[PDB]
Formats: sequence, structure tokens, C-alpha cells
Amino acid sequence: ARKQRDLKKFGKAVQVQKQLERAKQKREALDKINQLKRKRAEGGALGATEADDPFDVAVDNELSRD
Amino acid sequence: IPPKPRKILQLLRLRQINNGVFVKVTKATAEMIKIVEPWVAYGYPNLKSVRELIYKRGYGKVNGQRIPLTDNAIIEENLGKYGIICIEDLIHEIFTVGPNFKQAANFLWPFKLSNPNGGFRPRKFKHFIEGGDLGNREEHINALIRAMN
Amino acid sequence: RKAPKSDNVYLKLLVKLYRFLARRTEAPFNKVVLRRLFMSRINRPPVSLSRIARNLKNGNEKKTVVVVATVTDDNRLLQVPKMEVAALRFTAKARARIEAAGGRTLTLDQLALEKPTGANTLLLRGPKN
RNA sequence: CCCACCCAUACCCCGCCCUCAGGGUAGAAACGAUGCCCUGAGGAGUAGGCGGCCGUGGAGGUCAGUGACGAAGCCUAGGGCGUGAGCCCGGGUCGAACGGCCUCUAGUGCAGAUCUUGGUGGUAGUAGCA
RNA sequence: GGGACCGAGGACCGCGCUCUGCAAGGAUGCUGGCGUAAUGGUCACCAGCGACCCGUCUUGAAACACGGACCAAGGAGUCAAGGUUUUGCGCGAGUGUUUGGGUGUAAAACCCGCACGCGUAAGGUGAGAGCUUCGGCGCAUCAUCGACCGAUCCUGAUGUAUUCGGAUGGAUUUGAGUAGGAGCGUUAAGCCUUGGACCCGAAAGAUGGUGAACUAUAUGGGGGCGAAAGACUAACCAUCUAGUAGCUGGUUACCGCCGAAGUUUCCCUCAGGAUAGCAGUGUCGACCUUCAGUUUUAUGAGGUAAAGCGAAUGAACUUUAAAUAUGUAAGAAGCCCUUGUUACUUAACUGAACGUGGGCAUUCGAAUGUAUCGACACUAGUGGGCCAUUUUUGGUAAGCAGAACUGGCGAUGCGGGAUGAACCGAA
RNA sequence: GAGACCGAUAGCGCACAAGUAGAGUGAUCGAAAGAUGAAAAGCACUUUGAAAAGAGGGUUAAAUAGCACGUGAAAUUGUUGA
Repeated sequence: ARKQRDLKKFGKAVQVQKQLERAKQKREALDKINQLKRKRAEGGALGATEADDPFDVAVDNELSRD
Repeated sequence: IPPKPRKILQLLRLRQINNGVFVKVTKATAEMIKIVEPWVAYGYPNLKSVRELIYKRGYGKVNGQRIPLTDNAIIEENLGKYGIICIEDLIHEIFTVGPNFKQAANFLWPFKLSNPNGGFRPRKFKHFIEGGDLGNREEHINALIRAMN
Repeated sequence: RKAPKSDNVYLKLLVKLYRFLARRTEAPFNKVVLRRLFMSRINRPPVSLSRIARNLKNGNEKKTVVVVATVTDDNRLLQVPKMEVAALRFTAKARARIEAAGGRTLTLDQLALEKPTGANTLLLRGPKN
């Protein structure tokens, strides 16, 4: 009952914060793609296909390799 | 009106439209009047303005009552301990800002003026320096007092 | 208060008398007495012979103890001293004990007659708490 | 850009009402003192709070009250008082009781409740009377 | 010089002046017509301007919905018991006759025995209303230090029945404590609970009666278990019942004064409570004592803009420093300095706390306002939001969404914007 | 025997030929409705009209009390006046 009362009182702020957090996550996703393309335009060093690991660990690995 | 200008109006005793009050120039009150810039019209009165404001619309606060200044006697009981014993002394102390200007102005009830004879200006709610009526009209408040008496 | 709450006609006479006294005299004693007659009964708690005795134990002898209240007898006080007591009303036992000790009973109108400005008066009120 | 002019319950002067606040009023030629006089200020208002008044049935006291030479009730393109709820008078009808004042008492105040009862409208001299 | 509106009061007093008097604390003098429907007032109509149909309900507001054919009479917070607050009255450490008895002019009134109900069987410092012989006395009550008692944890005295007790000193303890009684009875008003409980209205259940309805044949009537034999478990009438709702509708003269909230926190998941706030009543202490949505001064958080680099160095540079809002403090409710104590502490009379002395009572330590402020107790209605400015976070093609402040609406009439919840002026 | 009770929409459902009229197969349900005048003295007689009734006349203090009867409001209606 205590927990559900807290949820009822703070319900809408949770929705607003979730929406802002998802927009934020979209923002760093696009930003990471931006430095990806900047690095590939500047230079680089790939194979025939491209890394089969997920597109996240892949981008961190390549921007750590430089 | 925001609360800050509301308090300033309450502390300057201007509580009705067309209620005028004498003030001495000093940085604190200059800042107060600058805060109430969008609600008042202020200037420097001359001897004629002070004299006629005291003689025609001069009411004193005698024991918390608005008593017309009809007698040098009542002027003397209310302001005798300051040396002000007549209407001429009151006018001198107000115009030539003397040591006891605070007491003299506090004794003087805020002068309840009428609407000016001849109108304000076509657009009276902007600053006097852009052709309005609000703000600091330096020596033109004498003309405004002529119109408002 | 402009009108007394009580319907006692003699209390109205008293409040009129002390209104005149407070208006035409400089007496804070008279003003306080008028206010105490105006205030209601719960705000006028009783004063006992023990209270007045312990208040006159000091050099306040040969004086008029004045209470705007009812003076009540205290069984715990074995000896009642001489004292000039003025009050609204006395109990039968307090009246008898004061008169047997040698004091005199005074009403407020009498108190006004002998001492209009309350000279040599010690003014008491009862325990409010 | 300049001049004059129009008007809000707004602002200024005056009158009046109410409220609040501040003063005065006894060796009484003295006062609905719950009264009177002076001065100043204020005045929108839902829920709510407080106070004073108006009205109805009955009770005690009083007006040595009113009344068949006309009580009460009712009607009035007749008047007077009160801000108001209301109160008083004139004219017509009517016939047998009624009222003011201080207290007491309560089955005491209506436009609503698809309110209850009763009476009466438009629909309408209409649908209709096979 | 011309015009307009007004004439409040009713012997004298007063301020004065130009003083045989006067425009000096509020209008007098002269004259005319009429002396009655002439003034004035009420009804009917016309004219100019103004003007949505009332109540209920919901919502931030409308709109919708609901009730309204008309009139007369009736028509809805009452009574009892038990609590509680305040006001009046009586008696008062007591109070209450009315169970009953005794009179009686007979349900009245008057009187009273024994019980019974409820209550009852010590200070100092600083203040403080009030007296004062002006030397001081000092009610109630408050802050602190006190003294004692019921209770708790100890400390452990003569002794004692050899196992019985609490005296002294104590404790960051507790009382709805003592600390020189306030209660009882009753009147009036208010609130709470229970009764029909402001009035009207839900489906149900039960007790006792009256009747009929079935191509089912005087009779048989439901269900499941079991091989059976068998064990188990409708309708109308009156009454209980004025049954039970938080839901709907309604809830009856006038005027005057004072007048809101739509919110914080906590508890609990409900047809919500508590605390605070707004409003009001009573009591206590002061006198603009003192306070204040405000400026100024001093000091923080923004070095944000700007000037220079013929100052150094290089928004991240600086001598300086914008605009813009914003927190704290501004005196006797004070600072220090000085030395007496302490169980604290220090190598130490050494520091800290508790006190003494001093210093300024007059500008006592900025301005301006001040239609008083603070404390305690009790009481009623409130717990919704909508729009907009500015600042700010995010996003879309554009929309738009979320916070903070302030402002309009509620409960607010009036002038203007032709019209009109959100506009302008002004209450 | 009384009442700070109610006073014909009140007070018992019933102040009256009221548990009556009436409704229901039945158990049962269950009303409305008082007032001339002191005294009927309750309108002789004439005329019109088939009658009902009307117009004269009459009783009475009053018929502006006619057994559609004390007083006689509102809604609603007719005539006349504006």
C-alpha cells in the first residue's frame, strides 16, 4: 500500500522523465554515429564484411582502436 | 502589479489613483521610485507647488485623523517640538529639505489630487521621455500639479 | 467592552460608578477594577482567606486587600488575621471569620467612598490555572 | 507630429445613510447614560461567523385597550411611514370577537422537491361519436 | 468679467482682519404671481437609452442535462438520553428539596429526614498589573535554578524473628504531580453519538395468512449421492419496516457588520483522518513597543556582457567591470574587554560555560511605512483547476509536452474593444 | 375530571345514515362530505313559460343570507369602460 501510494502520487513525473531519458538516449546514439562517420571519413582499415558483434560494442571497439 | 511594486506603493502611502506624496531625494528612495517607474509620475516641485499643495489640499494626521490645516495652532501642537509652528514653517521645511522633513512629511496626509484639467496626454501609460506621462518629468510636474489642482 | 455581559442590576450600578471614576480620575486602579467587573466569572476566579493571608504576611498589614471576585473560606488556615477586605461578595463562613477576627467587610461602592483612588490597596486575583 | 473636444460607479468638492475608531458628558438646572454632543476614516462579496429587527398560533402581566354607533377577514386605476422584511389610515363588504406593549412557549415564515390535496386553463367546440 | 452646482449648522465662545465694524468656526436681504390640483404623488400609454428565463447539477469554466401549465392550503434540522464548550444565575470546600415524607386554596406552591451522586480533606534570580510615605513593596502568570511526593534504576543506618525493612546521597527519568482547594446545581446558545434523526425515495430478507397453474395423470412437484431401499439440503395481502445509500431532488422573512480557501507535512488506501495555513472568539504581555513579499549598506552564489592586451598572461586572458533577478545581517532581544566559581578542559589562573564592573537612555547605532504585534485555548467552511508573461528542459514538418515565478478567473459589478471566460481602463 | 394540544387538507380513517359508499375471487384495501336565519317567518298572490324556471310582489335587520344558503380570496371566465 505504501509503495502503490508513492507510485500514484509520482506517476506523471515518471512518464515525463522517461520521455526525456529516451530522447536523450536517441541523442547520444546519433552522436556516436556522428563520430563514427567522422572517423571513417578521416581515415580507415576494414575487412570484406564488417564486425559481426553488436552495433554498440562494435562502435566502442572501433573508436578505441582509432 | 507584482508584489515588489505593490509593497513600494504601500510604503510610499500612494494607495489611490491621484494620491501624491512629498519625498526627499536619497539613493534608497530613488531606487524605490525607479522600481515603481511604471505606475507613478514624479518630479521636482517648486515653491509655488509646495505652497499651494499645503494651502489648498493640506491635511494633517492629528491622532490618526485627517484634519484640515486650518490653524497655525494645530500645526503648533502637532509639530511644535520640532520648531515648526506655522504653515510657513511647514512649507519651508518641505521645500528647503530640513532636518525634520521626515516628521513633516509623515504628518502631512498624502495629498489627494484630482484628475488634471486638460487631460494627461494621448497615450499616458508610457515613459515621459518617449512622449508619455509616466516617469520623471523633472520640472514639468509643476505643470502637472497646476492641472491636478 | 461597552456593555457588561451580566444581568445583575447592582453590577450595572457598580460598572457605571467605576466608569465615572475611571473617566474623571487618573487611577489605573479604577481602570483595572472596571475591566475586572467587565470580564466574566470564569475570568474572575475566587480568592481565598489563605491567599490573602499569605499575601499580607509581609509588611502589607493595615491595608485594604481588594478582589473583584468572591472571597472563599479556607479550612486549612487556622487563624485569620485582621485585614481590610473589599470584594464583590463574601461567603457566610468567610464573612463570619473576618468579622470574628476583627476585620471589616467592604463592597466596591464603599471602597470607592473611603478610597476613590485606591490608596493603601493590595489588589488580588484568584488562581487562574 | 500638433490642437481642441466626448465620457466610467474611476479621481476631486459638497449633502445624506450605516459601520468602525478616537474624545467629552454628576457636590445632577438631570439621562428612552441601552441617552446625547464633537472629530476622523471606511462602504463589492460565495462558503462561513456574528448582531439587530419583521411576521404567525397559544401562555402570564399590563394597556380601568378596541368593538353590533360594527371585531376579524376580504377587495381597492385612494393615501402615509420604514433601505427592507413589513406597519398604519381612507373607501366598499361583513357580522362577533380582536389588538399594542414586556416576558414565556412552538406543529412559527415557501417558487421550486417529475412535492401532497383541491380547484381551474390553453390545446378545443379540436381528434372523434365504427 | 461671465457661467454652473451647492447653503450642510443653528444663542455667545475660537482663529483673525482692512476693527463705529467685517467676505473672520456652513445664506441672508428685497420683491412678485398663485394660494389651487398650481407644486407634488399614483396608475395607463408613448418616446430615448439600458436589459438572456429561474432553480438544481457538473466542471477551471461554459455548453449539455434535470424541474417549471396556473392558483389556494399543507410542506422538510425536531424531541429524548448521554458527552462537551461558552455565557448568565445561586451557593461556595461544598453542592443538589421534588426517591420519598409533611402541609396545601390540591397535578401548583411551601417545608424536610436519612442516605445518595460529583468534588475537597515550600524559595531565589529577571520580569510583571497595581499601591507608594517615591525608601520601596509587589496579585495572576512566565523562563531558569530550585524543595518535596506517587513511580523506576541505584547507593545500603541503628538493627531484626536471622531473614524483615528502607535512611543518606544520587539519576540526560516520568505525573493528566504537591507547591495554601473550584466544584455542584440550573438557564441560554453551539457541536458529537444513538434513536425515524432535516424531508422524500433502492432492490432484498423474515413471520403469519389468501388464492390458483400446469394435453401431468383425487394425486405429483427442487437439487445432488447412491444398484434401490433410501439418507441430506411461484402469485397476492398484512406485519416486522418510517429496514439498509455514501446516491438524487428539495430544504421557508429582511437589513447591518466581519469574511475564506482552494494549499504544506504526516498516517492510512478510502466513500478518509491528523497537523499546519486562511477566518473568528476569549484570555495574557507590550506600546510603534515592535514589525515589514521594500530600498540602502556589508558579505555570498551567477565574472554573465564590455575595455585592453602603447597592464601581464592567453567563456576557459585579466586592472576594472556590466544588464538581470537572488540568500544572510543591520544593536540594550547589544559587543567586547576584566576576573570569581565549575564536577568540562589545559603543562598552568590556562581556555569554555555560568556571574560581577564598565561603556552608550539623547542620533540607541541606515531609509521608508506602521488603520498594533506576539503567546495560549476553542470554533466553522476549505483540500479542485483554467488561461497568460518571463525564465527554463525536450521534440516535431508543424504541432506540442514538462518545471519555476508572477499576473487574471473564481466569491467581482462598471467604461471601452460592434459582439464574446482569457484583451485594455478601472474596482 | 382536566390540558400553554388540534381546530374540518388540522385532530383518530370517521365532528356528517364511517369501518359507511366503493374495489378486489379472497385474505384485505378503504374514502369524500360540517356552518341559512334569532325565529322557516323556507317566498302568499299576479304574469310569461310545456316544464324547468324568469319578471313583479312578499318575509326578514339583511335575500349584497333562497335550504346550488355565514363570511366568499386566487387561478380561470363574461359584459361594460379606457
